[PDB]
Amino acid sequence: MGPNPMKMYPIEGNKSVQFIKPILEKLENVEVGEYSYYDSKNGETFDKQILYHYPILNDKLKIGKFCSIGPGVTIIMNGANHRMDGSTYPFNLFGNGWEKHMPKLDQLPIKGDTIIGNDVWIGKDVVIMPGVKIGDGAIVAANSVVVKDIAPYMLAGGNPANEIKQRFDQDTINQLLDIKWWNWPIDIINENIDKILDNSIIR
Amino acid sequence: MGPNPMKMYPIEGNKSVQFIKPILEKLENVEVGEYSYYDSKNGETFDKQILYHYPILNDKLKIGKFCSIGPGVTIIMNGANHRMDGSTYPFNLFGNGWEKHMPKLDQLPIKGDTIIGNDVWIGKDVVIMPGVKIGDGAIVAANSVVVKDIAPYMLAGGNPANEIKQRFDQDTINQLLDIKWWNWPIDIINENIDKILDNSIIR
Amino acid sequence: MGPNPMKMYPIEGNKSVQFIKPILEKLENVEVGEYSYYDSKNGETFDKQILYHYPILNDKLKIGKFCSIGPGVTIIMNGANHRMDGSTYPFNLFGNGWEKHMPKLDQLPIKGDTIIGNDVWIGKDVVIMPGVKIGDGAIVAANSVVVKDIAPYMLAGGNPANEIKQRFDQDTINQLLDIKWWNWPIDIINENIDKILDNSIIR
Ligand SMILES: Cc1cc(C(=O)N/N=C\c2cc(Cl)cc(Cl)c2O)c2cc(Br)ccc2n1
Ligand SMILES: Cc1cc(C(=O)N/N=C\c2cc(Cl)cc(Cl)c2O)c2cc(Br)ccc2n1
Ligand SMILES: Cc1cc(C(=O)N/N=C\c2cc(Cl)cc(Cl)c2O)c2cc(Br)ccc2n1
Repeated sequence: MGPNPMKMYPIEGNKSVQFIKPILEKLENVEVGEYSYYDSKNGETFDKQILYHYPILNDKLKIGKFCSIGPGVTIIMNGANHRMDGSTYPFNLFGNGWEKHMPKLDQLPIKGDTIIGNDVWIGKDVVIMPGVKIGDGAIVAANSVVVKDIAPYMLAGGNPANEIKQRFDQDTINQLLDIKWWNWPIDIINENIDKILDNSIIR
Repeated sequence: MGPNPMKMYPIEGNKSVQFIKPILEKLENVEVGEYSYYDSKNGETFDKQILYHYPILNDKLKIGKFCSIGPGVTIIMNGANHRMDGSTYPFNLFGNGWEKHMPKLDQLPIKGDTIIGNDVWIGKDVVIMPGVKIGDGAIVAANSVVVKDIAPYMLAGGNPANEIKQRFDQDTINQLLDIKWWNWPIDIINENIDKILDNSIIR
Repeated sequence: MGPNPMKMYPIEGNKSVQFIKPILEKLENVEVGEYSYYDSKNGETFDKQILYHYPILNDKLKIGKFCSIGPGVTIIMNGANHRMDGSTYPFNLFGNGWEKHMPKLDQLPIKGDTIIGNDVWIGKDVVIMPGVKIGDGAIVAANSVVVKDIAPYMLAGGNPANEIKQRFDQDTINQLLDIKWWNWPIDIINENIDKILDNSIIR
């Protein structure tokens, strides 16, 4: 039947392998699919890897199901954005009168929501920058800095990350995107893991 | 009027936000402008972020005023350069007779001084390599590795960093570079911060 | 006659500078040349910097002689590769019945061996990804992520790392590749260090 997606540590006695959804459920403006996991670098929990995510800015983080998130991956939300229609210097931060120059919410750049799809593998130490969408089945190389969208079933890498090549032929990608195995009843997934693992699920 | 730029920790209760000028006061061959700050990640002080800066090589670091330096930024001076007209292997390091092959001063590459302008925002974890000049008003993306110069009021990013686009039109940039608001006494700046923040200062 | 290549710490009183060969000699499927050294970041030993190297995968790591490996360099062997003929999701990791879906050895991607040549300088915090070959006399810039081969006597840099330019003219490179000074008797090396350092060995 497989592991329990509501355990933060699905494997008894193992504090490195973590299910993301139950860890992040307390968080506003975050949605995470079942079974998506974090492979911890030093025992740290995955909530510590999500940076500058402030409810006031109303940006959303969404992660699909069956993702593999490598150790040290960080997700950067919009909270560190500076005002930039003029000086980026945050006079307001320093007070003694300068707090009158606090930016209005509509003066702060918002890059958008961050959306990671289903069955996505994010390599070790990748930085996901604000407003990025990563398509189902993508693979992001270790140490990438993702600043723009990545299409489904692409291998991508670098800083700035770029799409390197499609993982499979277009027909295969099309069929995978249509069938969406990640959305099947879990008992049906279980019956078909071998075929999900070798792509024969589309045959 | 804002805080005193000579105060190491200008935000009350906060021992992470640091004015860099008073933090770096003890260091030779370092010139730093007022109001420029370091957004410490863990309370570490910005002097620990300046690497391989050795008086004998006589390279200089200069940082302008009103810069925003994100957490983890490192500035690499010339002290880790290897000799490269032949083997890069530093035989001299090992002593035991090999110290006679110490490079003479004019045998070591010096990439130049490092000069960061005024009103520059440098994102989290950026690495500034030896000899680079970054123009007034530039913005460097988080996780960039800056190996060549960045022109004024450019957005730049990547590893190696490249200019992405101009922040403002050329005429606006030209006017900002003429007016140099950062050089005004703070009691004059204080009367104009809103115009500095929205670029109408040029009018 | 120079330092002792069998000392882990060849410099008395110094626990940072390390000779790599004696440290790694205990390791299966690793070969390292004499005098190649690691410039430790926090006192960590260089064995800690070789990641995911498992004898069962039978990938090999080779490093030549007289290499300079900067602080924080990591070498990534093949052991963290996900199966990717279909889903990259490691169902088997989680037990609870999914353990039956363990990948066969022949289902795990193998990028190849990692081979670093002689007289190679790898800069601070470089990541060497699986399967990469780096030719004799190459220089890899700090913070590079090396994903493909680097030719001999190339300057290379970036993420992904690309060749920037040849260090010397082609004839000089070919002469150095023929001479192989790193393979000379140690007494002959000692007689000629200044010429190895200024490249006049080619004459
Ligand atoms: C065997 C193989 C080949 C590749 C592959 O063909 N990579 N090609 C180029 C490449 C480019 C970057 Cl910017 C980074 C990495 Cl690690 C690459 O391998 C691969 C790519 C990712 Br992304 C993840 C796993 C991979 N495995
Ligand atoms: C809304 C916005 C857009 C941009 C923008 O148009 N970025 N364009 C590309 C881009 C390129 C890299 Cl190499 C890295 C990042 Cl983070 C980018 O956003 C932006 C760039 C930086 Br530098 C800093 C803040 C920014 N904010
Ligand atoms: C004086 C000098 C110039 C160079 C040089 O001409 N570099 N050119 C470009 C460059 C490109 C990347 Cl992607 C990274 C760095 Cl640090 C570079 O210097 C140099 C390059 C490496 Br690699 C190592 C040491 C170097 N030293």
